[PDB]
Amino acid sequence: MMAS
Amino acid sequence: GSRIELGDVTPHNIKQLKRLNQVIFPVSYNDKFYKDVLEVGELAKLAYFNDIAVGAVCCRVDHSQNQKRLYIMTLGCLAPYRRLGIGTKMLNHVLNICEKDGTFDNIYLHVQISNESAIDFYRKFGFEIIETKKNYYKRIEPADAHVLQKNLK
Ligand SMILES: CC(C)(COP(=O)(O)OP(=O)(O)OC[C@H]1O[C@@H](n2cnc3c(N)ncnc32)[C@H](O)[C@@H]1OP(=O)(O)O)[C@@H](O)C(=O)NCCC(=O)NCCS
Repeated sequence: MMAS
Repeated sequence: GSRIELGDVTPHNIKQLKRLNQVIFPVSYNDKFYKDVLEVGELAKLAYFNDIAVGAVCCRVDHSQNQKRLYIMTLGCLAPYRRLGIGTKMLNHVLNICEKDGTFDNIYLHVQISNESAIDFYRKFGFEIIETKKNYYKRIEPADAHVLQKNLK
């Protein structure tokens, strides 16, 4: 799961 | 035969990929994400349970550290379809892609430190936790993320  | 198959991501099924990601992951991606993944072809598939889209995997290629790494941005499926082998199917698919050219050093991804079930899933296929980046997520708690890498070269 990529950023933020 | 098989009632769980993978399929392409086209501009005709993009909103379905996007919907899935909204339900599966607690972060939101804007449409840059969804424009970029239209260009990676095989590095992004949808998972079907009889023509119902249940999950997806989306990758990206990073050229840095003098390495060509595969980055898994998103891999997942809706809750009631978990523990069916769908994620294995998609992971094995990205693995099958990395070893058709041999130009890859590693594949890596980010996992929230609380997500014990994703940690258990990746470490099963030989991803090790190489780094814990603090405050990697902006909008959610816990904010820390492990860097799970698998080695190829
Ligand atoms: C993590 C995830 C992607 C794996 O998807 P999945 O389709 O359920 O996993 P699979 O059925 O293909 O693989 C299951 C195997 O891996 C291991 N595994 C997967 N999830 C596990 C968990 N709940 N805890 C421990 N073992 C697990 C098991 O040993 C299992 O084999 P088994 O069914 O015989 O017990 C899925 O749970 C998911 O979508 N989570 C939400 C999305 C997410 O948080 N993504 C962030 C990182 S991908």
